Amino acid sequence: MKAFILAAGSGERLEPITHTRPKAFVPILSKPLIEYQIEYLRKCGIRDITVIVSSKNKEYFEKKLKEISIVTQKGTGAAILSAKFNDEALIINGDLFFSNEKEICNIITLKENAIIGVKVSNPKDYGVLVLDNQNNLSKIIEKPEIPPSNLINAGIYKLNSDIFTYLDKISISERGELELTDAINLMAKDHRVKVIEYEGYWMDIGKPWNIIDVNKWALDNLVFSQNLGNVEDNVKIKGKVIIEEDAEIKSGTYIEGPVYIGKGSEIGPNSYLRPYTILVEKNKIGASVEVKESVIMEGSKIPHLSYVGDSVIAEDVNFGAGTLIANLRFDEKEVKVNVKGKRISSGRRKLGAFIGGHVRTGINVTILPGVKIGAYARIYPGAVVNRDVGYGEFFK
Amino acid sequence: MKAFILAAGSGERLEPITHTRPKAFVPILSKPLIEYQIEYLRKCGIRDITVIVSSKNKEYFEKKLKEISIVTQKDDIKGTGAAILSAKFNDEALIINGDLFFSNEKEICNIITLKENAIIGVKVSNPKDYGVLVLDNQNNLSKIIEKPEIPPSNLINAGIYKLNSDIFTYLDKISISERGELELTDAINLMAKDHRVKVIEYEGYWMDIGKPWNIIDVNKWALDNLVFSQNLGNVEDNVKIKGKVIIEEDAEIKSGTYIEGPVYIGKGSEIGPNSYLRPYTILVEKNKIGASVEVKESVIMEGSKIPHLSYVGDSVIAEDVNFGAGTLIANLRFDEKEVKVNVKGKRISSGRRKLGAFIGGHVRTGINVTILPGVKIGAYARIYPGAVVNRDVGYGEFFK
Amino acid sequence: MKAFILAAGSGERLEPITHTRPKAFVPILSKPLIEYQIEYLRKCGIRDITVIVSSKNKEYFEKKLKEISIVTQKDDIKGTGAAILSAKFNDEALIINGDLFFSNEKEICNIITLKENAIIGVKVSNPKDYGVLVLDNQNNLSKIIEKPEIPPSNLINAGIYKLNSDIFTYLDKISISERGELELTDAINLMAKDHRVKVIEYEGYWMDIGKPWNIIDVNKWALDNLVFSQNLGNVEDNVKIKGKVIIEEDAEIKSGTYIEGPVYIGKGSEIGPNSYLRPYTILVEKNKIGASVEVKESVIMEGSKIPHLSYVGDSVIAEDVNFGAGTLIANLRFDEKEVKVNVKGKRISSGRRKLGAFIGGHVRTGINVTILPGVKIGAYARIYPGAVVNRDVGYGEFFK
Repeated sequence: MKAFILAAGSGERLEPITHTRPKAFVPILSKPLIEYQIEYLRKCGIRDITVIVSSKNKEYFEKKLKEISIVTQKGTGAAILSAKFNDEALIINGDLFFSNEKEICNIITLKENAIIGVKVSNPKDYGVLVLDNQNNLSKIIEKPEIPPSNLINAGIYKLNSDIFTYLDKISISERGELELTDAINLMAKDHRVKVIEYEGYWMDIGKPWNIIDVNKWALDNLVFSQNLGNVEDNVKIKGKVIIEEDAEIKSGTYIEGPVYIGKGSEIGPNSYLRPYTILVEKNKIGASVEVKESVIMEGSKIPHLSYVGDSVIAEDVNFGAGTLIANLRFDEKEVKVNVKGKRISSGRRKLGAFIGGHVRTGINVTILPGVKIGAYARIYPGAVVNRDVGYGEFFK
Repeated sequence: MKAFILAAGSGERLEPITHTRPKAFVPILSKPLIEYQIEYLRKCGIRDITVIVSSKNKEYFEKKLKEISIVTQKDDIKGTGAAILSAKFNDEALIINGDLFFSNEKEICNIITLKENAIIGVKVSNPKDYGVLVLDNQNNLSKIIEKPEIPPSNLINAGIYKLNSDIFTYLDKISISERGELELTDAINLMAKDHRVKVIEYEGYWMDIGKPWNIIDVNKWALDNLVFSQNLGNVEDNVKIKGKVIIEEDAEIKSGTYIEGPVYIGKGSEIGPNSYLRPYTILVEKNKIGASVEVKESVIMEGSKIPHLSYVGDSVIAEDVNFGAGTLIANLRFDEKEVKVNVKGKRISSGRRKLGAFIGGHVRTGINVTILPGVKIGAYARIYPGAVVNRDVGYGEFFK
Repeated sequence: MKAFILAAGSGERLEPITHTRPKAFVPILSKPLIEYQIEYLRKCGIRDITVIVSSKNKEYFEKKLKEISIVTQKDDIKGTGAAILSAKFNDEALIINGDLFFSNEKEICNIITLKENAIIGVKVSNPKDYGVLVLDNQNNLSKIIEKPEIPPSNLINAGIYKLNSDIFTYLDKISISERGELELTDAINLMAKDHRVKVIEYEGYWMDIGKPWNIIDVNKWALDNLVFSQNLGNVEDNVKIKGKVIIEEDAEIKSGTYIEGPVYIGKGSEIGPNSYLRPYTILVEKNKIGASVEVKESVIMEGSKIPHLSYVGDSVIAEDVNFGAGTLIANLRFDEKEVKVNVKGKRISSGRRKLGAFIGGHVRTGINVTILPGVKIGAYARIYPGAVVNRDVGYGEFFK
């Protein structure tokens, strides 16, 4: 079976993380999203895997990925136009994290066309599956204002080469787009499209807080207590902690699991790591530094007198002493974030900041809830960051 | 003996604490001021205790007090004279001011056995601020001089009386009052002309809770004198405890916490890791004190949380307060002189070289807030991240 | 042999440290610079030592120094030539610049046995900033070129001379006038034409204390080379000590403190709980370092206190300083280039990528103060709570 990972979006909704990396390389603990997808495909015996990517990202993917074909897109309909297969293929959206491979292993043994459905609490935001009374696909309704069902399109398809025929027929939509689901809808009129319901953990990494979501799940479900580092005396560890090689934890550090401490990290003295602290790799967490429910990416340093809660901090970031993130509004309502120029609810009462790569903060910087700081920004000592900060912006 | 507690003042001097509670319910360790008063009255065998309160506070007192009569000051005159106008007794009663904390009950037990009228006197260092007792040469009361500019004596009116129903006769003589005030002491002065008013001098600890810093005063004394080392909580390893520490039930103290007594840790509190509790830290109940948080000589009331990277010194923080990370209180002027506080619109000295802030109930501070010495923050205020609070903040004010 | 220490400069380049002390009394660990110089002279058998000082500093020197002659630079002419005009000797004398720290005494012990005039040369990496020695082909002194734009050599004038009374004759021949002062080296240049001036090259550690960062330089060297692990204080349990730590008498170190040597903890200091002392922390005497306070590569002078929630890196803090809670020093520029400092009104490079602040005596910072890299704060300054100190602050200035 050939497999195609569709990873050709701009990743705009995931800014500022995607200022410096494609969505497919967002870390989940110590490894990129796309390595999970590949690994799970391979458990099903699939060997021939291709990723479809944008022109601008091709080189990044080639650097990172060894024995995987990388093809540039020449929407999801547009992406599969660059998929070269004769009979049938497995197609997965590249923004998905999924815990289970067996549904995929099943669907690649079917002769018929098939898709995966999953139940979500917000079907409004997705393609909703309407089933006929043999429980095969009737149609996919993109983002219905009144959703007839909880069952959505999971973004996992086993499609026959007949899909190209249906792709050629499509013009549409009212939202000014081609799609992939439009072609499936035409296919379902003439063919029986099976729907396999998916019961495991499923998340699309659409918005920056979803990085926290999947990292928490991974930490809860995919790893187990380990210590390959050096823990000094007077370190207190409760619950599940993963300590990778070369990580150093100094006296007075206090850890309430679950916590992930990546390779080469340097912690303490007198640090406090709270549940769902994910330190991806080579992180510096220093004295009187407290971290909670945050993803802190490769090489980033929080050396002195700082609190990082409910945040995503990208790679190579440095926080001057006394940089603080606010994670709660005064009125305790859900924290709003600007995502592609729309102000939307994160769904979280507690939410900190999203900080791009190579950011530097001066000493005594104050960051407000839900704020995005673009890659390469500088925040000047003492500043109150009360809005989004642009790529490379020097905030004074 | 009937007893009356006079608790019908506005409590304005005690703002912002009294924005959300009557003075009688100011905590002293884990219990309100009035419960001490009631408990000490009961040690003398008194059972019939009434509290006289304002109309607006009646419901609050009823909620809080079980087997105590609550009577409203049947308006509409202010002062202690007006308050005892609602006290219903036939012959004699024990009367105490509801702003007082007193360590000793035995002077009270004595005075309720006397047939004569009697009052308690106590020696203070600042008699200028009080009613001074002038004694005749049989050491009975001559007169009470309210706030004399040149005080003839250290002996003041302690606000504890055993008075006969004749006081009502003298109260009726006293001229009300464009200002709508009636002072009980004016009636006692008329009574002392015609009767022998005995004066029992009180040698124990006595304090009135007049200004917000007096909340620290009495809490300190209580911690020093009324409670003893106890641990009903859960103390992790690598907790360092020196001197006297009271840990109530369900309190959790995490590793790295360092405690220099005397310290009171109220029920359900959550401390540490890596907290520092200095002498005269009083955590009333269900308090959160987190990592890199230091507290010294402060009263932190019910449910209040100081979760990260903060220093709280010489302060009173009321109920349900939340300090954003990095909120700091200044407690010392650069010139090291006494810290001044605005009390009923007058700028006065606290009498303290070290004094922090007084924070009302339900306040929220943003991250990185800076609060200056002697500042009052009204209940329900919100302080915006990074603000420098260099003046008093109003009730419900959003300070930016 | 008579010896003269020339300590009569204004010390302006070392402001703000020299706002309250002469350069001679800058501490190196627990003792002033000049006590090292005296001690090393005495290892050579020298007993008759005189210090030449300014009129304004005479009394300070007399208070501090016991059995040492103190002479004021009479002449109101500035420079080293002017200074030795007040040196009274008949035949020969050892002359040392009072800004020098030197590890070795044996070069001095040799040079005082020579009949000829002699000077000490040392190799430095920045000869541009000093008098460069040009040697003749017998390796004697040809001439000293003050601050040559193109330096012909690494060998500079170390500021250590054994000169004969003939130097006064050459001093009388030389100009002034008065930018533009009387330089001792100009007289040595005339002397070298008529006499053989020997040059002994110095291979040990040599530093002049010219700019405020040099206080860090020499303290680091002293800590690395002159002292060894010791504990005369009281260390509580759960203190972690790595590498070399000197703890002087009466110092107290509280639980949770973490120390990465080398570190000097001076007498009577009070550390912790939960403090972090990083390499090259020098706490000269009676210092307070409190909870959640981190120090690295800094010299903190007598009686100075950093009690809460502060980071002090790559800094010099003078005597009797108090940092309000949450005072932070920045020690790195965003562009990672060398930190610049204003020194006598010229903006120059410190030569350091990491450099914090230089803080004068008796400074007080309010809570939550932010100090930028390379900033100087004059003695007696006050910094208002929440201020961002982004320029130099004057002597006694109230920065708001």
